[PDB]
Amino acid sequence: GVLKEYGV
Amino acid sequence: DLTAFREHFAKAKHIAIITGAGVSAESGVPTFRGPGGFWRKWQAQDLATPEAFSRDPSLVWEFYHYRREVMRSKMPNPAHLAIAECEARLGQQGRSVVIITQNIDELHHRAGSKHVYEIHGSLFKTRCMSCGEVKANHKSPICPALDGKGAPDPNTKEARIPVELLPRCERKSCNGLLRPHVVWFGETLDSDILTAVERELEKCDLCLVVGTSSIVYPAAMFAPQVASRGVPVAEFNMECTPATQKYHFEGPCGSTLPPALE
Ligand SMILES: [Zn+2]
Repeated sequence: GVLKEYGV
Repeated sequence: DLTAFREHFAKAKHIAIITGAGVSAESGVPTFRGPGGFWRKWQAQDLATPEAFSRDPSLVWEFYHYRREVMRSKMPNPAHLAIAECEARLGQQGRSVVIITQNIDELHHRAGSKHVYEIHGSLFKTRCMSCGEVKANHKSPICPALDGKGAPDPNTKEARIPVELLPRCERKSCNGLLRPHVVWFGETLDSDILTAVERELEKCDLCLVVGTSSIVYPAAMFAPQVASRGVPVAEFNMECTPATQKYHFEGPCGSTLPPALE
């Protein structure tokens, strides 16, 4: 699943 | 060129409008990211995480209660309104407008927009940590223990509310601890929501990116997909682009957008 803000 | 954009606008049958934090900053709504974006000692990044909630749920609820309470005085801006009235007007003509928002402030809803995908959740929804139920919640204060709490000054004392007195699930059988129904740092976006968004983006023939950038996230997930279909993309944001430059209208979206969407 897509990490919020790509996990940055 | 505004006139060239409006030529596409006149023809578009399905517009997708993606909105980021710029549209909410112009309503007076703190984001908490950026130099100003402190609440007590913390910035959003420190608090909007399951580890903060696990280890200090009262502190995280004080922060969200503050934010909920501050929305009472903040109102939709001309950009939110233009987007809502555009959807209504075009809907009557059989033309679709959908809003995909990063923002959790519900301002698009307050503006009148109906077809809105809140990809990060909402300040005014809860999710039960026990039974999973999601419920709309606009109560001020959300529970009595939080009444008058959440002050943003650094040396404000912590409420230290026992967990049993924070917002609880109202099925008198569950009674689980509620959390804000918001996507936190370290959490995945909802798959079902993303599938719906993919459908809308794939079917749209014009896309606007408002108060954030096509090149940054979350627009970077989806705007490329639309651009690669050959679909025009129009950015409305305060960000500059260089001199050796789809479409870009630089400035506050509450100025640019009502004229663009007339
Ligand atoms: Zn429950």
